[PDB]
Amino acid sequence: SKNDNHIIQAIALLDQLDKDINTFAMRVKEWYGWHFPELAKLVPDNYTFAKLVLFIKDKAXXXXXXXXXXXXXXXXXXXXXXXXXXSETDMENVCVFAQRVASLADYRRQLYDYLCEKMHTVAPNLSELIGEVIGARLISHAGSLTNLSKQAASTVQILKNKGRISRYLANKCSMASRIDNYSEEPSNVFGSVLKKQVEQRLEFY
Amino acid sequence: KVVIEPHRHAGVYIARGKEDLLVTKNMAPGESVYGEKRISVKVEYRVWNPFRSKLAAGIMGGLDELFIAPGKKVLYLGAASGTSVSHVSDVVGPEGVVYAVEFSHRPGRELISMAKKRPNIIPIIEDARHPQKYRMLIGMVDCVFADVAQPDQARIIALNSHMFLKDQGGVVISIKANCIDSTVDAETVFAREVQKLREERIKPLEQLTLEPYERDHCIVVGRYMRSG
Amino acid sequence: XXXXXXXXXXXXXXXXXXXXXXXDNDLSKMSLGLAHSIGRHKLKFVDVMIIQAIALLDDLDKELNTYAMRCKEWYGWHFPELAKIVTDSVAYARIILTMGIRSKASETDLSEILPEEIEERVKTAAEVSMGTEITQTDLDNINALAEQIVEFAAYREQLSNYLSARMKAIAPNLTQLVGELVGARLIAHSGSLISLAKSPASTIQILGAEKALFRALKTKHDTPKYGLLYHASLVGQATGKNKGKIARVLAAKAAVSLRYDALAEDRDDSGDIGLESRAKVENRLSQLEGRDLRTTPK
Amino acid sequence: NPKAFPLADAALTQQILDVVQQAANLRQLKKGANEATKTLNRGISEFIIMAADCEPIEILLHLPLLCEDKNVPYVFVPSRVALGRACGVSRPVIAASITTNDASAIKTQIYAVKDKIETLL
Repeated sequence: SKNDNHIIQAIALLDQLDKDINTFAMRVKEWYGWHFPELAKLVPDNYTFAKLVLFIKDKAXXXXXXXXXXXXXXXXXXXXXXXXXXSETDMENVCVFAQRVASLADYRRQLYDYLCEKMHTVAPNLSELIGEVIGARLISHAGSLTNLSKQAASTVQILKNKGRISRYLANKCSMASRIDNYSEEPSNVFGSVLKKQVEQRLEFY
Repeated sequence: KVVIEPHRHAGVYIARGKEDLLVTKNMAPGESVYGEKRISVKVEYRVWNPFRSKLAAGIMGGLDELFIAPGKKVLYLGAASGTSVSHVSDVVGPEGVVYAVEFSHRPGRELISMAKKRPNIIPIIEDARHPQKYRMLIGMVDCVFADVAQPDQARIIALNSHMFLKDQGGVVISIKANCIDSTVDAETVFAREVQKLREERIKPLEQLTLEPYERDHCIVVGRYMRSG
Repeated sequence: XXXXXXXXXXXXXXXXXXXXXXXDNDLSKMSLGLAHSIGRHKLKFVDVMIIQAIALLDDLDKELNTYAMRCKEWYGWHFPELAKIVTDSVAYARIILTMGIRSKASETDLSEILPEEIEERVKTAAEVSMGTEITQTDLDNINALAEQIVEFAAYREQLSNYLSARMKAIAPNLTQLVGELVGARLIAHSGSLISLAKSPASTIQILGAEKALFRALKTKHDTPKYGLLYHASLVGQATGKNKGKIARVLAAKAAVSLRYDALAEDRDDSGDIGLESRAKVENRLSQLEGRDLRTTPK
Repeated sequence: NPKAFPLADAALTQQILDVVQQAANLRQLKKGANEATKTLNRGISEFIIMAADCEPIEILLHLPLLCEDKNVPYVFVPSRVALGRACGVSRPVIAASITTNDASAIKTQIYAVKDKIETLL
């Protein structure tokens, strides 16, 4: 079935989403600097800054989604004392851009979920010993899972700590990708069992 | 490699390298008022233009006491495209400010967008002939600089001298020769303007000629007394 | 009430000094904002707003293809052949939604996205294709990439719509003259509108691809003739060597048109002088294709 | 045309186009605003001559902006056909550019008339 191709496709998409959405957030932030550059330091949260750019289309009081509670008032009292210029159709297309920032960050969030889900399905020992981020990027790191198993513990590399733990944690994560490679039905318990051997050595660290 | 040197005033600097340069620390990374260059020595530094800014010309010409200081707040008039006000703000840093005045309509958006990025520059687009048209915005400046093109630069600087001058504060006035006489030799006009400028409580300390930077400019250093 | 004057110099100075005690960068920065509204209102209403729109637009074409290779390569485990028959990315992002599975393939017809030649081709691609079934967990973000690329194309339409309208706003005659995407790229290699308006006609030619220009300047070679003005909507409308000289003619009239747009305070904003130019450029083109370099015997 | 910043009189325009009439005859002269922006870039322009009644007149207005940048003198002459005939061209010319050489025959004939235009600012 037991496939590993979709995990590499999801990771290969996720890296370009992480090069796309923050880039388009800087683009929208450059646009909104000619309307309100002051809110971007108070609201640096690039999804929710592109929600508050999407929210108050013109200036500013009596706000609901500005808090959902100090950043709401800090944006209202700053938007009263306006500094930039002002037009409308440019502002509308720019708000459509911020909407695409919002939808693309949402698609990245939904990519994260099905990524960790196909992780938890096919490679649960890779997601219990480390976590779905390093584990899902690992099957891109070898290019595929069958090229993880033929790699050694030394030949694979991860991130006094570097010389010891990046070798022994690599040992158990390689052995995790072994029982993920050749099993038909892999388990989530023995991923934590092979995590616990790193846990004794790391309490020794 | 690159030698970075304190100029005769604080804030200003000098690059000694393949070529000598007058240089000045940059407040913001990576932006230009008029397209000028920059150099990292790491600390940022920006070359001033004596040929474009008469302040930098009196800075390179040899002048004793320019009152633009890193602690102090300084007024400016005649900000032609804001060629000097980023230089005044970068020579005062954040503790000092420049309050700039420019009445000509065409190049003032660059001063506005310059005050948009560097906080020490404050702009004035109100009229300087009646200086109480911008009475609400500035209060009690330390020292002034002037670059307007009116003939009564002595009297219009007097009409700002009776408003914004800190008492026992200094004053530099950058005087062009063309607006007033334009046929007779410049020193007989500069003595005339010194006679007129002693009439409004500035007793001059120095006169200085921009010979290789302008054709017959001057700056007059004095200290305004007994009013403000 | 009466108003008193001719003596308010010292009193105005004194309450100005007291306002400094009322205090200093915050009040003077509210005054900075006062000047910011009162001056930006005064001298206009820019070059800078349109110049990142073209950078975003050129990123969009690259981003569509580099997500589109992902869109095929994620779907070749269901349909290898559907990558090869339809090649456009928006048809692929539509055809994940439209075809569905190979059982939903033969049932679902394709009048909207590639019909009447490629309907037979996708019905022959559905019957034999060496890929697999793909599950309902798999059709969560395969199924969502198909509408993400659609929305990327729709946002590209918003990019082109805003560029096309604001071209008529800022440069009404040059974008009535040469085309609007060159109308972005010319200011993009320029910077300001004035930076191109201070550029002569021979620099409107070789604005983009200036390497062979420099290979012509320092090595004894010959310059390009077309340059960035090649991809404009009128240079390719000739044929052959005739496309060379027209690269001057538009770049000539561009200088007549851009400076009509960048340097006119009273302005119809209506594209006439650019169309007055384009009529003569088309007339030079129509006189140019009229000539033939062959032998015409009697 | 209210954008006529300095348009010379009948008198100084005659000497200006006299320096034009001789300046083509030494081939000391480039013709055209498109070539004027090149001569100003490479700086060998003595001064830049502009016509006033061409439609539209905005197609050369970048050159007073340029001649303030490089600090080169300039004037407005009234008519393009005069400028072309004094340049030796059969065509109308909106703008002429006198090339610089210290050894050409009309050189002081440049400088005294150039100092005429340099008076006008």
